Amino acid sequence: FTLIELMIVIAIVGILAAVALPAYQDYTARAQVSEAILLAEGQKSAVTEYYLNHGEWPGDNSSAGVATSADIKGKYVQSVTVANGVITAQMASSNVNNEIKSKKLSLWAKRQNGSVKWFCGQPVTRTTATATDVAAANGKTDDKINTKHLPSTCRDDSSAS
Amino acid sequence: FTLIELMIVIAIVGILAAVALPAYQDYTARAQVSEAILLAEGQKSAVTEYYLNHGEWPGDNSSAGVATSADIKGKYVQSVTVANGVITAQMASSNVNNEIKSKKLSLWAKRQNGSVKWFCGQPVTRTTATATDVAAANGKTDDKINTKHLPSTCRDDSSAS
Amino acid sequence: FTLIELMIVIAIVGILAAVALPAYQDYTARAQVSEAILLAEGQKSAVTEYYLNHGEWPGDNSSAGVATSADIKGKYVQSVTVANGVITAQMASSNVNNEIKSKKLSLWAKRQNGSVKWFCGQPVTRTTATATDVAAANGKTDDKINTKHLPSTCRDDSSAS
Amino acid sequence: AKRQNGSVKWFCGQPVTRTTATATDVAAANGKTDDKINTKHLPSTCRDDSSAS
Repeated sequence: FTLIELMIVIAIVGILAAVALPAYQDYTARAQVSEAILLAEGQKSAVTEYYLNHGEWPGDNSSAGVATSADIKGKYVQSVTVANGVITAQMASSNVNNEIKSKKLSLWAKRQNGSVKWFCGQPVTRTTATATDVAAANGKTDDKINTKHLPSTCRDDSSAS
Repeated sequence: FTLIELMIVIAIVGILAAVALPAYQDYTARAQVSEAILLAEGQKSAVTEYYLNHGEWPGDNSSAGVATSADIKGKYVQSVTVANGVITAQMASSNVNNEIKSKKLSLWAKRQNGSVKWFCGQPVTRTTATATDVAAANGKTDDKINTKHLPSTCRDDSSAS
Repeated sequence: FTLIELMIVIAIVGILAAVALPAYQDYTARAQVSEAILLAEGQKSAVTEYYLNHGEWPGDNSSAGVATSADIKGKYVQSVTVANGVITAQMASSNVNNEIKSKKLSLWAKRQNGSVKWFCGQPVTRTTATATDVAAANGKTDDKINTKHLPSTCRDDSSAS
Repeated sequence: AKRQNGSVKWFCGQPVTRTTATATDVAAANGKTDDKINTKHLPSTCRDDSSAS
């Protein structure tokens, strides 16, 4: 009945190759998400510049005069969009974490002691291109990204100022 | 004849210490391969810069003006080479997975909605330094690396655009 | 005299619960050792940075300006030290493999076609903070770790370049 | 920033203060090093003292 001991070793192996893997489709997502974060970053400039020139954020890419929603893109990026200076990009719809598939988070800068502070966080939009305060246009959170599937920092709401 | 039961336990041990180890020379390879992936990454910059400055990729390291094939190297890297902006490095010829011994995969960026998208995948080369489209110069697949012995992502062909 | 057959089964059990366990205090060691390997890894950065900034490795943690010998530590780590850019940590002195108890191995990077190549291997030290070549300061091999009690790779001597 | 062959050279480093607004030489007003930042927790370069000139 070392066989048991064997079948034990079998048994413990039996229930050892199942459900012993947390959150990795969760984890890949973050980077897979974060890949999307990497792109619209540059848009912030003319967005600022537009705000810099004018004092008002650009209502969008085109207000800024820059690459629109369906513009600048690639892997994990099926849109890149500005909203009254609030910039946003979307996850791809495949080869992703099945979860984060096609998700976004906005990028909104509200004026500081310094110039302004952006925010890597939830899909939101600025009340006006003129304003700095932005609105949590949540898109029923689909594009919104799990703060879990987000890293610790990039967990911002429109409220972020 | 617990002896049988014994010799059984022997027998099951008999055919238990043979062929019960899949794919690990396969697995080490991936990292051993992936080690090689880690290096030519930096070359992408001047490659881009060359493409950035010019609008044309650098025909190679030297076109870019950067570390040639037999340049930047070390463990698991017995070459690091650019091909019309398409960059490639080779596995070592020892202390490796006997399989992946001396193998490569190219690195080719083709222009995006964004700037451009590289590709970790098979040894290939760009049609022209001017171009973005690259050619699956396969080297009879020796340097080409097993998509199995590659991780899931780094499975790209010249076609990757 | 099935009793013999019994006492046989007894007898074969008699000399079956003794000396039939190789090298496991040897094996735990490796990981128990390798635990120590896990830590000083981060030190390599400023070490590099010091070498990166200066062109010379940091004579130590303090030359680099980083966590000294008795600094960064924990389980299986009763020291973590840099030596002219050559970094080293020691095994604990208890709850270990009684063998590997309080043992080390250095970490020395010598300049490449690429930048440089480190080495997980024996306690050694770099001739100069300026240099790359390192000296097999062996400490009478106590801190030096059994290549057996080391895994296959992490078997490097100062000579490793 | 303390005046150079060129104009002047700044220094990313420890909380310090210049002896005078007129001067260039600065004083290592250290604030008991709390605000002062660990050269470890600093990168390699930004490791400057008032002495930095």
